[PDB]
Amino acid sequence: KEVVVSETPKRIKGLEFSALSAADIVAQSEVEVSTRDLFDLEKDRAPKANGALDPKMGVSSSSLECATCHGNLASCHGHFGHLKLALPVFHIGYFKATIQILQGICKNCSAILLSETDKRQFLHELRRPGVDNLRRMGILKKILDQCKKQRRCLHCGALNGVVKKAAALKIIHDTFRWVGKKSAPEKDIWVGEWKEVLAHNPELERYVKRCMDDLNPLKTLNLFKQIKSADCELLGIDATVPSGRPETYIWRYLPAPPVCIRPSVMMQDSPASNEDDLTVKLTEIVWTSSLIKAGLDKGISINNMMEHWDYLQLTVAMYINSDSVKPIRGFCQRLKGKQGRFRGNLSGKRVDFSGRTVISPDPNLSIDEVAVPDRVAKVLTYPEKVTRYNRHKLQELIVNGPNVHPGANYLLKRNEDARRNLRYGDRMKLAKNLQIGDVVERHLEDGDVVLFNRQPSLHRLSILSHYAKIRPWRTFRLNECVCTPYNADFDGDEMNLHVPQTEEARAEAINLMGVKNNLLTPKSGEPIIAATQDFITGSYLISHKDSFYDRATLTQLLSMMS
Amino acid sequence: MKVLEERNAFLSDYEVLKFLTDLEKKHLWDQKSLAALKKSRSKGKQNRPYNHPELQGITRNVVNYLSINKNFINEKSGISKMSDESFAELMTKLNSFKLFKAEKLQIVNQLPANMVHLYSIVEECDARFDEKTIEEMLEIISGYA
Amino acid sequence: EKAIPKDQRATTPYMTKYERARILGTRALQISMNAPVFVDLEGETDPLRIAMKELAEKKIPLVIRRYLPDGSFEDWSVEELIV
Amino acid sequence: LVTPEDVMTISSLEQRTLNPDLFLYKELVKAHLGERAASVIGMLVALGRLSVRELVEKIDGMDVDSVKTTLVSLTQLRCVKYLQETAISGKKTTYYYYNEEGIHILLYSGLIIDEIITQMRVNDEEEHKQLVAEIVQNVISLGSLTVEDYLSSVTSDSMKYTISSLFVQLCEMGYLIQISKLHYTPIEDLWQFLYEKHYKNIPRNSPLSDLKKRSQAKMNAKTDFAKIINKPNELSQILTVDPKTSLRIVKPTVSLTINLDRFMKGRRSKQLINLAKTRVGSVTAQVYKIALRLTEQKSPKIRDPLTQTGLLQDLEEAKSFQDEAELVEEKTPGLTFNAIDLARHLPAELDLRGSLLSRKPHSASLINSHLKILASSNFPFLNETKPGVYYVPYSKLMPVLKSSVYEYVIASTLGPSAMRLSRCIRDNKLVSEKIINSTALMKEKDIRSTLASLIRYNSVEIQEVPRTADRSASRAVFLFRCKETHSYNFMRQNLEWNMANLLFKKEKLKQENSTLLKKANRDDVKGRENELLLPSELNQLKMVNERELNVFARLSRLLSLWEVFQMA
Amino acid sequence: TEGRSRDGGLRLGEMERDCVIAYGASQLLLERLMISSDAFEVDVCDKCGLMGYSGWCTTCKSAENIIKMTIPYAAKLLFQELLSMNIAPRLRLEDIFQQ
Amino acid sequence: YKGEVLGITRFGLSKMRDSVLQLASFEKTTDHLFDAAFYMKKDAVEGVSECIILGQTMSIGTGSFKVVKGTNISEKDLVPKRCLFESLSNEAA
Amino acid sequence: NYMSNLPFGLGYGDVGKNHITEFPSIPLPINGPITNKERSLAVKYINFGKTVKDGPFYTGSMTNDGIERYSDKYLKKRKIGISIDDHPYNLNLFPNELYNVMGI
Amino acid sequence: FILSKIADLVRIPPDQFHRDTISAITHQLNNKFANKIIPNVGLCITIYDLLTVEEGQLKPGDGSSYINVTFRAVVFKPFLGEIVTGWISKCTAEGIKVSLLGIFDDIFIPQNMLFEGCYYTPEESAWIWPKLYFDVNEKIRFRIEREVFVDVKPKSPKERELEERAQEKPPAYALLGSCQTDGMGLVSWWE
Ligand SMILES: [Mg+2]
Ligand SMILES: [Zn+2]
Ligand SMILES: [Zn+2]
Ligand SMILES: [Zn+2]
Repeated sequence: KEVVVSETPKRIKGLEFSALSAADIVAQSEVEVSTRDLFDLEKDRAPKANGALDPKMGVSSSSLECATCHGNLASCHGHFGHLKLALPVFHIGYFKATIQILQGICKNCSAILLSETDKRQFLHELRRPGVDNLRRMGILKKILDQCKKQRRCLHCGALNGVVKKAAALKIIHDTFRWVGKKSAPEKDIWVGEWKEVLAHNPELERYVKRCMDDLNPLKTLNLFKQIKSADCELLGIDATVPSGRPETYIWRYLPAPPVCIRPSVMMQDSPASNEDDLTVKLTEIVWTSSLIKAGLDKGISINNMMEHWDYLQLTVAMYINSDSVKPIRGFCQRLKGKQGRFRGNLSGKRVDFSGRTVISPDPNLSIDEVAVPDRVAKVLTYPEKVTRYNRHKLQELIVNGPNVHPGANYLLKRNEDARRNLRYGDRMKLAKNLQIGDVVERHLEDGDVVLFNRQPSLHRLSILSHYAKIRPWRTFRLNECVCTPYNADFDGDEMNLHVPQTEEARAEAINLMGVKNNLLTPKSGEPIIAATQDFITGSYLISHKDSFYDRATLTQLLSMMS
Repeated sequence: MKVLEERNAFLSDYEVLKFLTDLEKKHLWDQKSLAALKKSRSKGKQNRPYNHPELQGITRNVVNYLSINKNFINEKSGISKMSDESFAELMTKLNSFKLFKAEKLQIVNQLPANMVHLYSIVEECDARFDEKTIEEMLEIISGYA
Repeated sequence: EKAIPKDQRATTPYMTKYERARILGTRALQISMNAPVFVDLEGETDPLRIAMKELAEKKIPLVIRRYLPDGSFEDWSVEELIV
Repeated sequence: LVTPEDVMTISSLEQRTLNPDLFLYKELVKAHLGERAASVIGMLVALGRLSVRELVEKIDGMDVDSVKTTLVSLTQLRCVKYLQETAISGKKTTYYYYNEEGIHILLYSGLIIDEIITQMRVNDEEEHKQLVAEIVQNVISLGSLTVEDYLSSVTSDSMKYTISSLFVQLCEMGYLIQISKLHYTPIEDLWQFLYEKHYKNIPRNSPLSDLKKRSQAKMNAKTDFAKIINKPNELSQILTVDPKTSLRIVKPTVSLTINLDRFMKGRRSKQLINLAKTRVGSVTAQVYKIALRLTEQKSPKIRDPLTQTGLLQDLEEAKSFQDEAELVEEKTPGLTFNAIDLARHLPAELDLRGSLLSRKPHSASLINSHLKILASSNFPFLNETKPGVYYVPYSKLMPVLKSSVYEYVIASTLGPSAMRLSRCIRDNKLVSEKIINSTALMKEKDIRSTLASLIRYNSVEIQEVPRTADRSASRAVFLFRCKETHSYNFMRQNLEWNMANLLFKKEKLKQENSTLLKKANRDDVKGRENELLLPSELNQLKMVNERELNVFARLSRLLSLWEVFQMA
Repeated sequence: TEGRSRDGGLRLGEMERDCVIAYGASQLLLERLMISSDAFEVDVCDKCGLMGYSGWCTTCKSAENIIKMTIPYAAKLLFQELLSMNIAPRLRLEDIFQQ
Repeated sequence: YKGEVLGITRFGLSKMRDSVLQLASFEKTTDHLFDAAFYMKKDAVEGVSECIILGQTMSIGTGSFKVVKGTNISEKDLVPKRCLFESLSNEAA
Repeated sequence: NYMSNLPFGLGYGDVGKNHITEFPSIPLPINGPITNKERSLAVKYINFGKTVKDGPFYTGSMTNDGIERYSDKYLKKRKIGISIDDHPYNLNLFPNELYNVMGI
Repeated sequence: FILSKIADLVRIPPDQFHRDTISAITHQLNNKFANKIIPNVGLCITIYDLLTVEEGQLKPGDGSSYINVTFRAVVFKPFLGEIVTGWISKCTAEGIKVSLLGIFDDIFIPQNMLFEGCYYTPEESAWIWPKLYFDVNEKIRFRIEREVFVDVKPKSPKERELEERAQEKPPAYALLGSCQTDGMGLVSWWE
């Protein structure tokens, strides 16, 4: 046995965006959610199988098991569940995509509105080695406009016109937009058909108006499933891989998100747990799907069925992006906004090992130093690994412990997985048994590299790297010479102090953002760390032409200077 | 990880013996490993923070299988005492004997002193030759015996 | 993928600030992982300070690989890069 | 409850997303030729036009020699179309299409040999039947078979003499047409090459303008395309030569390729005769079995004369193509026959005596009477331009035949109320929620349940009726439509996907029975499967062989369903 | 968390990120924005760029192509939310080494 | 530098970048994401915004080069050694 | 609350289960009893395709020991496959790019 | 015993920068291939030597030296005509469980390819012959004909959890034997 297992470090090279085909959605999903209910009175409000909060998709607490990975909240990555929708519905995110795709082809014979030898020149042009997003969009726009112009398809000429949406979220096509003073067998067929309608209705005379080629989601899906792979590239949808078929872009399967994606809060208002908007919306969607599924086997009023089917297209709209008339927080509401997903959590977030307090002046502090309260130095720590060079020092820090400042709060043993709180455990034994791979989270000490930042962070010198100097008061003190890059004025100003936790980050901070390395603004090269008001006035008064000093005064001045 | 090519140069079953012997003498000695050391390396993970598990066993099993007497019959360990010159004086017979086959590794470590043994080591042996060239090979591969 | 040989090298013979910061960080991380040092500590226990001393004595055993935009690269040992 | 792991392994959900045109063709090539050729043809379907370098940079196989070999095998299988496009400003390179119909020779192979055995007037002889079966199997396995190879291959000269004898018959019948450039280039590219020359042929400063010069150019292009397409579709120039003191011979240098068009004419005749066998009793259905057989040999094109696939049909004055199609159908005198012409071809078995009851021996009066009842039948089987001489029309038979076949497929799929509703939705144009009641008088509950069971397919089209300017289907009631074109579309995807599923099941069973099938298909094992075999292994081989016989039987039964919807 | 009452951390926003970028401190960017904020050890399948659990692809059901890497939990959450819609952001992976 | 004056607006940023994550982090996240998914865009991870979002080392500053450690291995200890049986079995032919 | 919406013809028991059949079931009538003709059609199907695979038209292939056993010396060769270039073909049906592989 | 050249990436920790890099790389390669079986290549005993040692490169976060190395390693690969002296340790009525001295012992030899007359019994009788036989834990001799590398392992984490709660192809490299030729099976049948 003991077969070789190989690990090789890897990095993300790129992202291939696409849509999940119904095969992929079930393949990833570990359970099907079919029941509209999340809890029953008979199970005493326990999450059971096939519900919206089914455990197999995750758990909403650290004291539960997934039954998929058997992990708590801290270990489960979240697992997906799938829904089966009878009578599929349109995709709100892909609505303009569907609009443009139905423009390219004809709704009669499911053939592209392009000549089999005309746009192939532009197609071969598309394989230009240098193609940008601009080139892609321009060529696709040219193709779309050309097939918009092309009325008659070369397989069946039925005068494709406009593929606009409803005046709603319905699609209407004008079959006879470009007809006038012209006679066709299609025209005779339509005229005879609508004569048979006008022959049995006392009122449809007004209502024959409009009533053009409506394109419901089911009709388009059945039309989409008729398209050959040959003209997928012209539609801009590479069909080399599965899920490149256009029909996968119609909502058929709903990938119900993992529990960790949509957490359920505990003990909110009522002693009972409070669910969230996404879970409520998917419960309602499952309910309506079950209702429509039932309506197939009984034969309910189709006009009444059209009401429920239309609500599906309305309920999934706000589920993805609440745009139709409104506090429903959709999936695109999570991602969009200042406090959304990207701008709030992806590039910009809250950090550990950071502090913030009022700032006070300190002239006796070196310009590349910041005075840090001992109270915040006893909680802010650096994870110093024990080597052959610092083992004695770290032993002394462990003996000191978490309650006297030159000490340590945590010990992470080399062969263990959980750090040891130094509040308890006879730290003398741990200090004796320190190894050469252990990590001691020791207090912030004199000379530690910290980041120091004032908001708003206008230029890069709004954050600089200082050496820590531990002091008894409760303020972040700094030399007034370095107030100008920070734009601080000791009048209640609060500044943020960050402790870099890794050696490489620490070295980068103190070597690229250090105060001494950043005395000049990068916008012009002029000095920006220099004398402030009282320093300038005192220098001027000393160097004033009326200033004469005897030997004693001069030597005292020099001693104060140093 | 990716294996460049599965079938490299062969090994004569004395070259592997001296390779494992050199392994043992260079490091992981078995007589010293039986001896106890209370202090050890003092570095924290063994002598000079290194250890040899799952390698001592595999370098001892093969050398033990070789150090057991070759099963030509039910005194020597069998491979211990042939020198480089001892195998380097056997060319005149080993390479003048014609077998059209790289089956040499079979007779250099097993099956001397029986005619059926070579009959199995080289197939269709008697039809290829059954007249007189069937006993001097025996005598010479048993020359170390 | 093709290394520009040591005899000709187009890029600057001076260590950049980024190269210095990265070399100090890498060497300090190695020291924090109990890598042997080649300088006299004189009581220094900080990996970053030991790495700074090593850089001062020009004894950091690392080489800078400067990839060109055309995909090639040339190697500059820390000692031969001047500050 | 079914496990997500359980489905998509026994449920075949990942196959339900496969496009049938790609899926079936890829599966056929994978089962017959190989995996690399299957990848090539699948990528050719995914991207219709591509060069060899496109294969190199779009498939895992990037070697030039290997892709050369697989592509030449595909071309030899008549599964690939090529064309050499010339860029005047530099080096030119050839592109590659895929032959849609060429793979039918692979698919229809068993049916092709079944009809080559059944059709022949002389089939009682066992040796003749077996040799014609073998010769058709060889020609379809090899693509273009040559008598230059075959005559040298055969060892007996008299056996060689029958070989040259069968071929002239096979070329007259249309089963063997001289392969040429026409079987490897796209229709629209042929049309563009014929369309650009006549635009460059015009001298400047003509009194005419663009409208009429384009009219004359497209007219001349249609004429020359018709000539170049009608020369090799039917021809005997290979067989015309006759050496001195010898029997008639075909050109031995040329390559003989088994054709498909007349074979599908025969299959269509078979399906029409099967319709008659179901429609009318065997006394005159046995007569009809041959009535089409004397017109099937020279029957016209089935869907498009290839002057409709290579060009846009028409925009203004669109009826021209249908008009000229029916015009040629009426003009062609050979297709028209009289009762005297049909009396010479009737077999001895049929009597035609008790077939008629005028009031409540190959007699030319009575066959003419069957012909009158055929033309007077509700379905337009025949038309009578002049007294006594009738002809088979297709200008109006195709829509009604398509409607009948699709409608009875829907009937076999759903329940009697459902076929009744479809019949109403069809005959009654633009039915509504009350017109259904007025024209049906059935139980609305089951009517609507079957309606819902029928909305899923492309069977009936729904409409939105806006009472206000904004369009909401919930606010006001809605009406129905026919839109039969989508229905005829659906019967392609579903049936093609089902055929692909059968091929997938067969290939997967082969994949899991590879070793058993290999130990089966060995020469000394063949004919001796009950001796050198273990008990349980022999039983396993037996049951899986019955299973694949079953899958081939189901495949054969399904193959009588898609060629009909493949017409126009 | 977000508040001094709940013992929340300080937000390194877009402007501070831009300042750190302008300094050219890539490792500090990594340490502040992943290591000290949200460092999740995800399992990524090399064949299809989809996230797994317990070293199991649970889409290819093989675990042969599953590799191990550290990404922001924000990135993990955004990928899973994208999979909630019909957007599959498949990760494409290459070796750091082998030059 | 693209040949035309492209502003610093949402439309201007769609110049040649193709970085859907960077574009989303700038503005109009969902429309760009859905366009990328529909067109099946294959944007690489090269932008500093994408590198930060994915937790990768950016290629600017201290990440604009690589640190390598010389193995200090000679060439006399790398040639194959102690091999004669293959030569014997070769000359034996 | 989206739960009061129910058509009068619809019930409450039917809804809520959902799930649907694992595979939609409508037994097709094209699986009828076999005939002698259909069995022979299956047989001829079997001989075909096998004919092309036993022929040289495969192009699908993607104990290999460096030492040759004495048994493999003077042992029957497996089969001399007829190469793709070996089979005579007509030049005019084939492209110029495809000429270099055939033995001309 | 046959060599085989393998290309691999070894990671030398900064702890081991002091020892000569040849020994460091060999040590890492040993800890990766000490007694391990290479998938569908054989069983690894140790590493013979080193050939291409590229300059070690550092990822921006580890500090260890990652070295692309090619090396020759000793793999035990009998092919068709190999003779071994195995030491049987287990006897079951499906083919005797021949074993080695702890090297690798999961190889099996079926009876049908073995001597025809040898049959197993429910009453635990050694062998029946038409004139000599053998007991367990004694010398043996056989051949190697075909190699089947068990390289399939589709194990789901929940199934593994159930297995662990309750608590097969153990090897990925096995051997098969034969005694069709007289004399094989024991080394002291005569003389
Ligand atoms: Mg202020
Ligand atoms: Zn879980
Ligand atoms: Zn059309
Ligand atoms: Zn995967």
